[PDB]
Amino acid sequence: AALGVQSINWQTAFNRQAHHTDKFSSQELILRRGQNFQVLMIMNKGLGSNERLEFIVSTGPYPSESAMTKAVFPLSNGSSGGWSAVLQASNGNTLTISISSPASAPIGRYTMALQIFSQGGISSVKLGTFILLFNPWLNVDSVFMGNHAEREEYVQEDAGIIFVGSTNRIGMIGWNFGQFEEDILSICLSILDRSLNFRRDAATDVASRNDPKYVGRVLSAMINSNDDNGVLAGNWSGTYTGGRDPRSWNGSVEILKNWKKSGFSPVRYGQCWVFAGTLNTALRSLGIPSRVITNFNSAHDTDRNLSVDVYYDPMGNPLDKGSDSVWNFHVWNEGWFVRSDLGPSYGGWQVLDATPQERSQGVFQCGPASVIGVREGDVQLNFDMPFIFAEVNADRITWLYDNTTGKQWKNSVNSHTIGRYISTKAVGSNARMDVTDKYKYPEGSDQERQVFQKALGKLLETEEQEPSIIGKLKVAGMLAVGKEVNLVLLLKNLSRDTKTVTVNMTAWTIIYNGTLVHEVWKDSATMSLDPEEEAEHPIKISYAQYEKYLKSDNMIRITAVCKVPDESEVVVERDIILDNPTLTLEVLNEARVRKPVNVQMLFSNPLDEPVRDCVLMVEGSGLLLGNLKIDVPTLGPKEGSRVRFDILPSRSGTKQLLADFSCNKFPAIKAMLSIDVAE
Amino acid sequence: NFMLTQPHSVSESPGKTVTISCTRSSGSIDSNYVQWYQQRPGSAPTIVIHEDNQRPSGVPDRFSGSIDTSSNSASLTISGLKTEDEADYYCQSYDPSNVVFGGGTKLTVLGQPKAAPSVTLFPPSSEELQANKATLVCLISDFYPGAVTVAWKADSSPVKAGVETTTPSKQSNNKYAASSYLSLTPEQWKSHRSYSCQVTHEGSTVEKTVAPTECS
Amino acid sequence: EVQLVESGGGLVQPGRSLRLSCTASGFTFDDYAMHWVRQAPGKGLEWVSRISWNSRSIAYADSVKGRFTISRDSAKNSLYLQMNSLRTEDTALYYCAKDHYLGSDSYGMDVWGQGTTVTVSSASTKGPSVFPLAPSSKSTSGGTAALGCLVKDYFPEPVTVSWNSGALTSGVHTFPAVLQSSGLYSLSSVVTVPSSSLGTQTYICNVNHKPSNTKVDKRVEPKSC
Ligand SMILES: [Ca+2]
Ligand SMILES: [Ca+2]
Ligand SMILES: [Ca+2]
Ligand SMILES: [Cl-]
Repeated sequence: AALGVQSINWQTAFNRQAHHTDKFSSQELILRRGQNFQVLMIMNKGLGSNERLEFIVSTGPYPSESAMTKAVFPLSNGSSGGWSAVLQASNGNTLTISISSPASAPIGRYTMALQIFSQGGISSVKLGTFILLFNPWLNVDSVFMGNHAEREEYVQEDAGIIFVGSTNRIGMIGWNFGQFEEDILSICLSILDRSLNFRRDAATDVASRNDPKYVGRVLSAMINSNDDNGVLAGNWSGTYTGGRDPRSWNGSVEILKNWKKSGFSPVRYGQCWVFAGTLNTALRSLGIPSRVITNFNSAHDTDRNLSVDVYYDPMGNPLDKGSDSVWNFHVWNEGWFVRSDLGPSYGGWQVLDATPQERSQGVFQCGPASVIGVREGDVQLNFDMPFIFAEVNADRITWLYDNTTGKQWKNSVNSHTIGRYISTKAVGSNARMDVTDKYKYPEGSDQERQVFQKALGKLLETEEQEPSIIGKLKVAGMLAVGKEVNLVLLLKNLSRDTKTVTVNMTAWTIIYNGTLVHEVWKDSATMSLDPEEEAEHPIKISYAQYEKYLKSDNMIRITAVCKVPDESEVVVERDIILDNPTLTLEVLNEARVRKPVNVQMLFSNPLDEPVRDCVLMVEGSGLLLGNLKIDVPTLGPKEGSRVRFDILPSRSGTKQLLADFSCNKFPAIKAMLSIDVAE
Repeated sequence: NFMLTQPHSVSESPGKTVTISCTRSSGSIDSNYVQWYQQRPGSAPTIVIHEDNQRPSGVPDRFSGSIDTSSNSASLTISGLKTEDEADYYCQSYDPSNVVFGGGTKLTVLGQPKAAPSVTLFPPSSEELQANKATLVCLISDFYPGAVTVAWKADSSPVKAGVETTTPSKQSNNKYAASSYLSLTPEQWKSHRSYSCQVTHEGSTVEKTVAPTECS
Repeated sequence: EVQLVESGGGLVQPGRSLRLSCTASGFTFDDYAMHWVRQAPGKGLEWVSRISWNSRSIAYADSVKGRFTISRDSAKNSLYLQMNSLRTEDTALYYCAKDHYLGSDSYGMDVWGQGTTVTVSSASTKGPSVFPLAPSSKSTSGGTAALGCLVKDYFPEPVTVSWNSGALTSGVHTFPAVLQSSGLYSLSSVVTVPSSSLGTQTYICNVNHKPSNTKVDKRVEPKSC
């Protein structure tokens, strides 16, 4: 015949193992750019000497050789930059062929065809398709990450930890990233095919998928619903009718599947750690090494001056006033790549944030921002550095406002409080790794103030005597939903005179971002104090008082505004978090791959009332497929539930089982169990 | 829009495994989640699979769902069949507007010998023709499992308008029977060379034929 | 547990209107989309309509679009279906169904009510006309012959049929009825007998329709030609 191809062997399993893509649950050939793969191609005869083959690869709807979304390359003896195919051996009619892409190739799905020149004729045959990802193993790839252990954490690990809580009590939730789970890589690639950029100009978008800066910024937009019907619809209202309480999610898997299967319609509802977990999945799936960051006391600066305003009334109510805010924490991501746009001192970790806060070039997106650049205060560099710098290091101004007079006055400036205990999961363990010193110079240093002035640069008060009165709120005993709250306010008089202190106190339930929900308690007190006398004032809030307005955040904001005659107010502030009841998971046998293992959940109702509508949701990559739901019967007061269920480990290694227990009185109780799966 | 096509019926013996397929006519089966439902006679449907392959609380682990991209189909698989699994089963999916159900599959758990239907096709009676009407009556008896499909032909061509078919029900002897009717005008009856009733049972077809020139 | 209770079903004439109601309890009503699905007797499930959790997105089957309107009411935890311009084809059991999905626009029916029955017909009470299904000319003796009665155009159900006043029971089968597009029911009854009996044993079906207070006898004769 004319020379024609009979069959192709992609040697998928071998190539996937060599390309570090073997973990994805998928049949497809998944490869990493800049790295060869070997195929065997069986022809109808041996190659004639007036015969030639060309490979053609293309990605996207408008492939172009000049944009590098199409390449045409001969089967040669040599590699010549770009894409190449080397005939490694002929044996009969079988060709052993090593194909390789350039390190600068666009990521995504590709088609491969073969063009045959034979007997003066030209024929073309589609060979197959493959997925090409970024290559953090390859020294010349922009996403290169040289350390083995760190690549394992930041690319290959599908279970993680996100720090939450407050500066008074840092806690953690597990998160199932689940980048290897069925359809997740495919869904993450679909994200790119649905952005506003792709819809506007697919040819340019696809060509730009060689750039982790670009893919990273696209994902920061597309993970939020705003503008583009992307993945997650945000809600910080405390009312989650029509969707899941943001705290009930345990991973990215069901979110991404629910988006796709609904016809790419937003999933309801997310808060910041939910956006971050989901963005983390997408980054790791596409091969940008990434991790999740939590910033405590995180500032939302809306007017680009690196200062945020918080307001109280003289009766000690927090006020919702001014666009700016301070969150108990905010979660975002870092991606690992060089910054060809900024230069060599600014590569490494880059902030990316899918939480819709500020528009950037018209669109709710954020980053990439060099972490190094933020610490040095080079806030003129792309992208979104003013906003990010304020999040970790705004100054905070406390104001009194009295709407009866219309007067506002400045109480205090606090230049140390924003940006604390910036945290990420340690490599290879669940320890908390503090990265504040990467984002800022130390609080209290000359450097920190110098950098603040520099940053400010790029984008009358009378100081009174030191207050006579100092105060602080302290917790007495346990904080637990169902139990009363006991606090002490401690005041001390440092002046030389006796002082009479008038104290106005409130407690407000809040969302973790500072959204005020409802007042649940308020008192006033008057305390006469001798020079140097310290005194206490007990504060008691019953279950009945908070039960109706406490949200899944379990947060109460307590405030004491203290005043003596002829001195400015002192504001004493404490946010508390109440513990959920204990929820435990245990495995009753050792976990071995492919063998069922019985798990046990224990939960005790601490209330004197029954709990109803009890649901256990469980998931964990490598331990079960998808999300198990178990209806649990109504629990009488002080009664315990014991629920047993099987799981079926599918991979060996250290895996993470997550559970959410929800009922009418306790939304979103969380449990996590590390499970060692043996071969 | 799309359709979901299921087999009319399936059967297997107690303790064996059976599979019911659900093929999507256009668009990808994995674009949207698939559910399965069981329906017993006299009762509302109950859900047995949701989200392609998840099992509700209370459903035995003998029930499983799957998706097969290559055939653009979903499947419900029941292992260790018990006599109580005999029921109708429906698949369901959706697009961003509309909900689509499969046409249903009767699952028989085999408890007696398979038995081919006996078919009798009656032409219109002279009494009916004298009342200016015409009904062809195809009576189907003595079969098992209790599932058939009925196709009518005018000459050698399909006809569905004016057909009504009963769902099979048990006879005294514990086999099944069914009926089907073709309503015609006397003019249509007298005009055609012949009409046929074709009954397909367990992949085999029985046909019977009547002509207006036979009772002459 | 979730309970859904439909009501408002009944007999009604083509072109008139009917309103169905469904009361929901045992879950947070406003969290979920709700559906109507219908099933004609002995047939398949046909989705009718969906309404979103917040009532802002509604969809209809093509077969009902323009004629039916879905709605819901939060304070009464209820779903409704206003059905106008009814047709005999709208005859079905109408089920209320809670959607499975929380927080996404996918659709599935996690809980179904027992349904409310809707019969659409212009018919008045009417006794049947009975026609013979005469045994084949080609009665191979040393074999069997089927013969029957066609019991046509009655309303409402049911009809019962006996043969030879209950003297003939062996081989008898009386089929379920069909509802015709006219709004009237028909059924058939068949008996299998020895071919050698046809010349000498008389065969009469006795049809009883209690709603019309009619009993109708029909003699079923072998065909001459
Ligand atoms: Ca968006
Ligand atoms: Ca500001
Ligand atoms: Ca600072
Ligand atoms: Cl606390």
